[PDB]
Amino acid sequence: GAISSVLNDILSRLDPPEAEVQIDRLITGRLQSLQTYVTQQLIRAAEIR
Amino acid sequence: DLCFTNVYADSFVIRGDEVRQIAPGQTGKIADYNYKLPDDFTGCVIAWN
Repeated sequence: GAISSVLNDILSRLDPPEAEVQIDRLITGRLQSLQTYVTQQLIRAAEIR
Repeated sequence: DLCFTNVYADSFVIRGDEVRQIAPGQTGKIADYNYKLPDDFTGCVIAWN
């Protein structure tokens, strides 16, 4: 949902208060990738165990 | 209906066309060089002709 996937593009192109929302979309989005990766690894940890 | 540790009233006068420059993280002549309002401004802004 951000204007760009790169952090520097948001901080450089957009203003600070506009970056607070756009950078948060990358944070909230990428945190789900970690939560999904960690969740799958714990699930695979049960299979390998 | 709430208490506060300290309340500071910054008193100054501006023109009518300059009222839009005073805001969180807003640019302008009186905003960027005289009084830049912080992004986490938890205070109040009052105006009167």
